[PDB]
Amino acid sequence: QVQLQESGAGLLKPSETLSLSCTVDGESFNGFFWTWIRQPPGKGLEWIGEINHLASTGYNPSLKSRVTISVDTSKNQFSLKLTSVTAADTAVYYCARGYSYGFAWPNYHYLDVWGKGTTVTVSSA
Amino acid sequence: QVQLQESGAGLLKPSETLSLSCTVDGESFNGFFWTWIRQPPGKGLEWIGEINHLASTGYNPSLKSRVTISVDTSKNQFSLKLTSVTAADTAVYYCARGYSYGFAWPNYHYLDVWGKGTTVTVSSA
Amino acid sequence: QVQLQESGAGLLKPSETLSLSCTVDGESFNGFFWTWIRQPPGKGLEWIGEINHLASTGYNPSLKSRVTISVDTSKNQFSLKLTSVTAADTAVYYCARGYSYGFAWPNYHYLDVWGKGTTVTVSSA
Amino acid sequence: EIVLTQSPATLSLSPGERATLSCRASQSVSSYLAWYQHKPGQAPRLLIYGASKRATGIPSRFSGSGSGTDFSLTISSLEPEDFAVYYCQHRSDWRTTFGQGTRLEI
Amino acid sequence: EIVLTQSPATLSLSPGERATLSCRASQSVSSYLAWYQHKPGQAPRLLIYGASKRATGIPSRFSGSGSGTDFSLTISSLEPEDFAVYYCQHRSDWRTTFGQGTRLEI
Amino acid sequence: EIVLTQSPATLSLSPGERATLSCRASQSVSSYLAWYQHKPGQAPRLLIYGASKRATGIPSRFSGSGSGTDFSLTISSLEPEDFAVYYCQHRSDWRTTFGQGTRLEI
Amino acid sequence: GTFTWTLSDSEGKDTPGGYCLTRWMLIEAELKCFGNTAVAKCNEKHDEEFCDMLRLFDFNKQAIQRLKAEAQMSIQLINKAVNALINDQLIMKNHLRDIMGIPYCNYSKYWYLNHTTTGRTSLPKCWLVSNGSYLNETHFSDDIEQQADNMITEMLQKEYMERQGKT
Amino acid sequence: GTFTWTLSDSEGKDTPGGYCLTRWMLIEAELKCFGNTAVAKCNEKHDEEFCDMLRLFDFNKQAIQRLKAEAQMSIQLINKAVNALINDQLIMKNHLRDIMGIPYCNYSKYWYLNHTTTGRTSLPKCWLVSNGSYLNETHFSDDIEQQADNMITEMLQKEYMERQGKT
Amino acid sequence: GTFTWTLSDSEGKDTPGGYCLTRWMLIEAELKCFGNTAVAKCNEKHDEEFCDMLRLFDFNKQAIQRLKAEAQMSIQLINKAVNALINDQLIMKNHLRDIMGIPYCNYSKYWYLNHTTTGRTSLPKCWLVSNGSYLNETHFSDDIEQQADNMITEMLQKEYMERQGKT
Amino acid sequence: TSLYKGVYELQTLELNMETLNMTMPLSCTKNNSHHYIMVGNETGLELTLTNTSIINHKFCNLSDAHKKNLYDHALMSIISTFHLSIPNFNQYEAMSCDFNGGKISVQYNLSHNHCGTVANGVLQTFMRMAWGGSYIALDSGRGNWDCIMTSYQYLIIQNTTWEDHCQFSRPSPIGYLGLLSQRTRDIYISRRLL
Amino acid sequence: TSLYKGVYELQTLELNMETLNMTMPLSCTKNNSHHYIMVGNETGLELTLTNTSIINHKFCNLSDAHKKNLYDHALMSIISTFHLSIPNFNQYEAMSCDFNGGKISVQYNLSHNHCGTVANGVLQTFMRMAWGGSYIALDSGRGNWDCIMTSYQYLIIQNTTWEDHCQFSRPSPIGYLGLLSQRTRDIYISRRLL
Amino acid sequence: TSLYKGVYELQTLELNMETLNMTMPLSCTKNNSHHYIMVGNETGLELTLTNTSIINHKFCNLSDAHKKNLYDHALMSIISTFHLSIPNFNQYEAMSCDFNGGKISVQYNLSHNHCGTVANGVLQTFMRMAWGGSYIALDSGRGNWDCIMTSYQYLIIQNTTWEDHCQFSRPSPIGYLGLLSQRTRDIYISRRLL
Ligand SMILES: *[C@@H]1O[C@H](CO)[C@@H](O[C@@H]2O[C@H](CO)[C@@H](O[C@@H]3O[C@H](CO[C@H]4O[C@H](CO)[C@@H](O)[C@H](O[C@H]5O[C@H](CO)[C@@H](O)[C@H](O)[C@@H]5O)[C@@H]4O)[C@@H](O)[C@H](O[C@H]4O[C@H](CO)[C@@H](O)[C@H](O)[C@@H]4O[C@@H]4O[C@H](CO)[C@@H](O)[C@H](O)[C@H]4NC(C)=O)[C@@H]3O)[C@H](O)[C@H]2NC(C)=O)[C@H](O)[C@H]1NC(C)=O
Ligand SMILES: *[C@@H]1O[C@H](CO)[C@@H](O[C@@H]2O[C@H](CO)[C@@H](O[C@@H]3O[C@H](CO[C@H]4O[C@H](CO)[C@@H](O)[C@H](O[C@H]5O[C@H](CO)[C@@H](O)[C@H](O)[C@@H]5O)[C@@H]4O)[C@@H](O)[C@H](O[C@H]4O[C@H](CO)[C@@H](O)[C@H](O)[C@@H]4O[C@@H]4O[C@H](CO)[C@@H](O)[C@H](O)[C@H]4NC(C)=O)[C@@H]3O)[C@H](O)[C@H]2NC(C)=O)[C@H](O)[C@H]1NC(C)=O
Ligand SMILES: *[C@@H]1O[C@H](CO)[C@@H](O[C@@H]2O[C@H](CO)[C@@H](O[C@@H]3O[C@H](CO[C@H]4O[C@H](CO)[C@@H](O)[C@H](O[C@H]5O[C@H](CO)[C@@H](O)[C@H](O)[C@@H]5O)[C@@H]4O)[C@@H](O)[C@H](O[C@H]4O[C@H](CO)[C@@H](O)[C@H](O)[C@@H]4O[C@@H]4O[C@H](CO)[C@@H](O)[C@H](O)[C@H]4NC(C)=O)[C@@H]3O)[C@H](O)[C@H]2NC(C)=O)[C@H](O)[C@H]1NC(C)=O
Ligand SMILES: *[C@@H]1O[C@H](CO)[C@@H](O)[C@H](O)[C@H]1NC(C)=O
Repeated sequence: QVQLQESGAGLLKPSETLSLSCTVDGESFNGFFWTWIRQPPGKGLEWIGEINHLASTGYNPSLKSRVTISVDTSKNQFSLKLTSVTAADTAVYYCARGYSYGFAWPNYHYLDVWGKGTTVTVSSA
Repeated sequence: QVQLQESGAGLLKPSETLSLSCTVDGESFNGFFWTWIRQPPGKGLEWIGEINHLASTGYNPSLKSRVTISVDTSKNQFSLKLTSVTAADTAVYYCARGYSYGFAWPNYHYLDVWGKGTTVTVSSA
Repeated sequence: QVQLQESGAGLLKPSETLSLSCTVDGESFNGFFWTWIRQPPGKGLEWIGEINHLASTGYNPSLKSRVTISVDTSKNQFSLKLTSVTAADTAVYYCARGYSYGFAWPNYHYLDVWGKGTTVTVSSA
Repeated sequence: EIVLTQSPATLSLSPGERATLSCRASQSVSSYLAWYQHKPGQAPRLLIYGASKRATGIPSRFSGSGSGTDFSLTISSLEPEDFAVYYCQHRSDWRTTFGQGTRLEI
Repeated sequence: EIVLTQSPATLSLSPGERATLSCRASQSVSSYLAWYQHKPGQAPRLLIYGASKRATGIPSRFSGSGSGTDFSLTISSLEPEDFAVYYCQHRSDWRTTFGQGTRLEI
Repeated sequence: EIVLTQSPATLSLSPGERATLSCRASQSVSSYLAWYQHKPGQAPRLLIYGASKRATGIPSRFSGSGSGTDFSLTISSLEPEDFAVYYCQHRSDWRTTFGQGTRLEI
Repeated sequence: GTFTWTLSDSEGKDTPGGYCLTRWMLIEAELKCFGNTAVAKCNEKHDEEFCDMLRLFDFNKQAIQRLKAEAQMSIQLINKAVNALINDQLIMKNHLRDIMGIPYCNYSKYWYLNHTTTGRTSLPKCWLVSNGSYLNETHFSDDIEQQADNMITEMLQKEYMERQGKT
Repeated sequence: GTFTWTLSDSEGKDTPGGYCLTRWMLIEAELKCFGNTAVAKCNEKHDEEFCDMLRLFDFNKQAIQRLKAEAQMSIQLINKAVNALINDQLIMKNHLRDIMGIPYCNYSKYWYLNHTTTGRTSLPKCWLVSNGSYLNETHFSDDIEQQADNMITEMLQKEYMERQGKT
Repeated sequence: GTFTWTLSDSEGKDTPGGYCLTRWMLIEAELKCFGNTAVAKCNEKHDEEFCDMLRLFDFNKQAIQRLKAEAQMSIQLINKAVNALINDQLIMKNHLRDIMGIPYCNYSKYWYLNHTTTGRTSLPKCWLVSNGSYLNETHFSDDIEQQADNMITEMLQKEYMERQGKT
Repeated sequence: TSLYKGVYELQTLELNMETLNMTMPLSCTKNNSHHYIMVGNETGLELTLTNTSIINHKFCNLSDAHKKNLYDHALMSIISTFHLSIPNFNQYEAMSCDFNGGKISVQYNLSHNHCGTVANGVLQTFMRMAWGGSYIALDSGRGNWDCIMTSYQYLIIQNTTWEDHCQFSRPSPIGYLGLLSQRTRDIYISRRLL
Repeated sequence: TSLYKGVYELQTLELNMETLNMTMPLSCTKNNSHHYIMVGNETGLELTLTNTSIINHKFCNLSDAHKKNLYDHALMSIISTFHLSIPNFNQYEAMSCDFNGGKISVQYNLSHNHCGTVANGVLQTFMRMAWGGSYIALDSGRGNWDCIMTSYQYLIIQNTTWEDHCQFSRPSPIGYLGLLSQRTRDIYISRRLL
Repeated sequence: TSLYKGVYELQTLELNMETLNMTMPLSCTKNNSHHYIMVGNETGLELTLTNTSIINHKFCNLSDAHKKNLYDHALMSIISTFHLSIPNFNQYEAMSCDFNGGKISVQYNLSHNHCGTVANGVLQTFMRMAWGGSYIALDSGRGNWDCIMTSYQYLIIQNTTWEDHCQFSRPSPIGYLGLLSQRTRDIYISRRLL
């Protein structure tokens, strides 16, 4: 049994910073790419980024400058901060466990354990 | 059969910059010291400097701060710039091919192929 | 027969710099820790510091920022400078030769040859 | 960069029919694609990985195939629970990309 | 840092008696202590080093002993010229420290 | 730095006479001198190199000799076209120096 | 330089000047003792993988007995002793044979002849591998035959000198 | 360590266990085959320049045949194989002899004796140089004489053992 | 690689192909000449400390005679010649014996047997040390007995081959 | 059962290298991608040929690792020997590391004549270090002379604890011992005073 | 006086290695704390195990010393060989130096398992370099495997002139010669391009 | 025609080392000033003893050359081996280089006891590398011990194409192979953490 518990405020105003955290309960923290994904309303899945236990990261190039992902292996958590949010950042945000296999062909990758998801809306009201 | 063609304006005013170029047609470009010499009116020969195909240079000390010699091996040419020219820089300027033999005693050096020469005068008129 | 001649003005005003020098006549300069000690009136001995012929130094921590000791092995001399002297620096100042034995247990150290000493007083008069 | 385009945009089928969805990569993939199912009100579910491997709890009707640039997800006989949005997913080194998704509706 | 406390502060002894002075280091010493005699109007004189061996010109009445944290200087029969101030001294690497001193008076 | 002084400043000689020109170095030469002939309105022409070797197209009447600090150029039977200005030249590593020149006239 | 490690005295008295591999040093978990004749070659040969392994195992045992063993390893110790123990060029030759597709020694398996009646043996030689598997015996039986010939010839020559000495 | 490269089997059947230098390996562009007796010494001696050159040439040939040769060079290959092929200290010895003014081997030229009737030879030894020229034969004829003596003695001793074996 | 330095010819004619240690090379300031038989072993053995010291002393003498000696030292020279002169692994083995509490050679002292009547000797072997002192002779008398037995066996075999050759 | 000259029986033995574990490292191969060098019964290095990188920066903070002095000294020695054995290594960007907390993570980027590349040198050193069981993963793309090419983009070396990993080849110290003499033999000069 | 087999007298010789002075350095031990490696009859290095440090800074200005080129080249070579022979040296602050005026002064700080420390590596190197005479000063604190511990806080190496110092052991070139092969064998990598 | 013991004919052979060209470099001497080390039949290094320098700056941009990765890897290896074989090299200004466009140009400045100089170490390395035919250009000023002095001011190493250069000595791999073991044996330490 693997659980990803998500936390973070979903009510934001423009130019603020989104701060989400995901805590992993179950199995090891190493060997996985802890991943942030988002789905805007009326839109498909969009990969935000990923991080492993060495703090190596990968980011979507269209958000790279403003997005930061961090890790804490002491309590098996990983965090997403997205600075200077505008209306384009309203979406459902998911943390997920990714596993990549590159030891033999065919290589494969998947996101098998997903968190519940957090709705994030940004507006002036 | 070796030719050196010299180009560059010879009509200058004080504080300007003399720019001369010498192109080599015939035989190799490596292994020679491409040399700039000048003769002021009523004076003897004066070595300006030299450069080889590795862009290593040698300059007359009395002009070092003002003289720059460069090379372009793609088209086998070499160039001389003298910045902030005063009345002491009126002279006939020659480019020449120098060859130095230092493999056995007696060592020797000579300038065997010379360009036609360019008159350079600096005045207020 | 070894003497440690001592020189330097003992009359100073506050915020000046005490500058004392001690020259060694007799036996070797290397292998010793040339040491500065002081005794304030109505007070016990206080180690100022020490230096060897390699210019390695040790200072009293209560004075480190304010004290400097130097050597000149050409004439076998060593000097003490105390900057911005206040009333707490009135004392008799001694140069001494220290020898440290650390080649076998029990290790030992002593100051066997002492200079005469210089009285140093600081006042507004 | 390897991008994924899914085909078609929408599929209209009745329960018990065979559903076939395609995913096309802009170049030969660095890694075989994964297929996810997504319903409103819950997180996406991993269906297929390695282009042919079923995940845990995935019913046998879900199959996959493909290589190079062409990959396909097949539902042999679809139950009413199969009407959702399906995504293909690729990963190159430190870069994960998603297809735009296909809506499988009645 | 190794510091030295001398005991006692002052002794009142008639000439010919036995004088004993103690020095206690805050921790086990890096090197055995030295003992100096000092009179007003002149420089301190090295009496004992290595905690038990006399320096040059030191009369045999001066003896030393000790180890660890406890060291002592002994004058078997003290002459009138032995009344002075006595210091124990320690050195760790590039740090020399003195005891506060002990006064012998008639 | 090595400098070259030519002797004499000027020469007055008749056609068919023997011409001897000297070049003195301020120290023993890094390499043997070279000799050039220069006429007004045209470029200097290399006559001799290595202090004794004729360049291409140089008539046999031109000879050279010397070593150490003393070098000489000789014209056995000078022709009317041999009246010009003659230069000795030396090169140390990345430094070329010329003598002041000697004028040979009728 | 050259290896120098002297083999420690054999525990088994059956081989007075030989060497014994205990149950731990072998996969079949048995004891194999080789006589003085075979072990003497290990002092002078430079291309015998088995003699390098003998030196390695002996060094291991002596280190465990004379030095206070701890779980943390003294990489330094083997780093300094290696060339006193083995010929690293033997290893290089096996690498070169491997990359050239030539059958090579991977230091795992060794064959030797046993003169059943007497119990004398030959110096074990490495069982070569190729294509990820051990060579079939028929591929190198000629070398085995050669070893048998050697075991005959040297013994016969010893007998000759024996006849000489006794007379 | 010590060299380990085994010589490949001789092409010429005249020398069953020897080695042959083809026309390309020699300046006179001819074939010279040396017998098994001379070639066996190359397995045990450490100061024979000729046996190091044999290992170099054999390594060269085997590399050309078993590896896909290209014009771009594998400096690494010879860099790793060198000490398995030659004694670099032999080279150092010749350098030290050179700098001390002692006649030294420059690995170009070798002499050996040939027993005309039978065709058996001795192991070639380097023809030394001094003052930029090869030594005249009279300067080292004593060494040549010694080789002849050895070439007799060892063979005679073999004959003795032969007599022992037949009887 | 392996050592390669050839010993220079012995000054003393008593030992035609041996080696002589002059009064300067010994603490007793006397002359000790060893015969050709003992000195020939120095060309083939790899674990004889004495043969490495012989090579060191011979290199020293030859360098002093053929090179212009100066007080400033050419550390480079010995640095480059060292492995041509000695087996550094012999040194490493003595270090390992030292750190394991095993008696080891500190290259100062050597013992050998002398057949008084003839003056023939064996190749000196290092006198081992332990706990800061030389081993008492009774602790390694077995090795001395082994050396005497070896000198007997080799002589008897030489006599056998001699008798064969003469007949 | 095989008899030679009628009197000589052919018999075999196989050495148990595992008993050497306390005095020398032992390398073995688990499968195509996974290889191990064990130091004692408690620690070692896992060498994986993989298309999945775990480090995505250009740092290798060796000096900070040394000063902090938290790593296992034997493991750092093994890493140093491996890196110093690589021939013609001249691309410092190809090697990245993580040593924080005393752990050991080293990643060699093998992506791209294939002979004069970091990939060739790295893979040759790997073949020597993991000698025995390397051949199955290597020489997929045959190269000229001693040249090695594989389809793997990364070689990753991370510390690990002991486990029975030697499914494909028996543990052996031979690769490590052989590489000891290769150290610095084919390094390039990067400055005049080294 | 000691006859074996009746006809074999046991005789001995001792080599005077001092005669090698002009072609190789000779090391010897004077007592527990003082050891020497002499180069010729004029100069050498004194190595002292001591609690009394003579340098109290963190500099070792090797590049500037090379720049000035005033030191004795043989002595600098000996220093280089010694330092390069230390296993696993990874604390550069533990080594301080003074080279002003061409002098050679090097000080290793041995103060603090004790095996994975600079003290152990430096002392093992000292045991090899000052072989034949080090044992009296060493092995006081017995350690696992080949590990050495002493009560001394510092090892100091300073140049000195020739004097008859070999009271405890005879002069011998063996330690230096043996250490020559140890150079760089156990150094750590501190950057990717050596 | 030369008969020994009446039955033994003295015969000779000379090896054609040129046939080793594809697997090892071959060095030979053209004359006093010009020497060559060829790599295959297409490329190599020309080493010239000369009074005429071609570089008049103090740069040797080795790291940039590694980064650009345009040079011939075998030639860079030969350069590295040569430089690492120089004994007691301690004057970095004496070596200048040009590597632009993948070319190799290295210039050792031999100008100035003569033994403790860069010139001596560089020339000894040159004698070993160009062994055979070096002697005619070398030891003009006979030095103490193994010391070499010449009248040349520079040693220049530049890449070149194959040509029949071996007028004075036959091509041979011995010098290069012998120098391989000399690498790093006599280098000075320039920092505490190599
Ligand atoms: C020199 O070269 C030679 C020749 O190339 C090398 O020799 C090889 O060495 C390897 C490594 O030792 C050998 O591999 C071993 O094989 C045995 C036997 O396996 C066979 O029989 C099994 C049944 O007995 C069978 O299951 C096996 O097939 C299955 O498994 C293999 C992979 O192992 C698959 O490929 C097959 O598809 C199939 O699924 C096979 O037919 C294995 O038992 C052995 O594995 C055990 O031991 C390992 C080492 O300790 C452990 O890591 C493993 O977990 C495994 O553990 C044990 O497994 C037993 C079988 O399942 C089980 O019963 C037992 O309980 C369990 N645990 C214990 C404690 O025993 C290993 O894989 C290989 O066969 C050799 N090849 C040849 C030709 O001889 C040599 O290594 C080289 N030397 C060097 C230094 O490089
Ligand atoms: C291999 O291992 C072996 C075994 O472990 C090593 O052998 C040892 O080698 C050392 C070094 O050579 C030997 O030490 C020498 O001993 C002699 C003899 O000393 C004895 O007799 C003396 C009277 O003859 C006596 O005084 C001595 O005791 C006194 O001194 C010692 C210290 O020396 C103290 O410990 C004692 O408490 C006591 O005070 C002792 O009984 C010594 O003579 C010799 O010293 C002289 O030579 C040194 C080397 O040149 C000089 O440096 C010294 O200054 C000293 O000089 C000479 O001293 C003479 C005696 O006083 C004096 O008469 C003379 O005028 C004077 N000068 C000259 C020019 O001669 C030295 O100490 C040791 O005994 C050996 N041990 C054994 C068991 O044999 C071997 O070295 C190892 N090899 C290697 C390479 O490591
Ligand atoms: C170990 O030590 C030994 C002993 O020290 C070394 O042996 C020496 O090796 C060198 C190099 O091989 C030998 O030099 C060769 O000599 C031959 C023969 O030259 C003689 O005869 C010629 C007529 O046949 C004659 O012209 C020569 O004199 C002239 O030339 C020399 C210089 O070569 C001048 O010094 C003289 O003043 C004079 O002008 C001489 O008497 C040469 O043929 C040979 O040169 C050819 O081959 C070279 C290598 O391929 C080429 O680079 C040259 O261009 C040249 O090419 C050929 O030249 C022929 C002659 O002109 C011509 O006919 C032919 O067409 C042409 N081309 C071809 C394809 O053949 C070279 O110079 C030297 O003699 C050896 N010394 C001894 C004592 O034996 C050995 O090398 C050392 N080994 C190592 C590894 O260091
Ligand atoms: C050490 O060398 C320096 C070099 O300048 C010299 O001045 C000094 O005297 C030497 N020291 C000793 C103790 O001999």
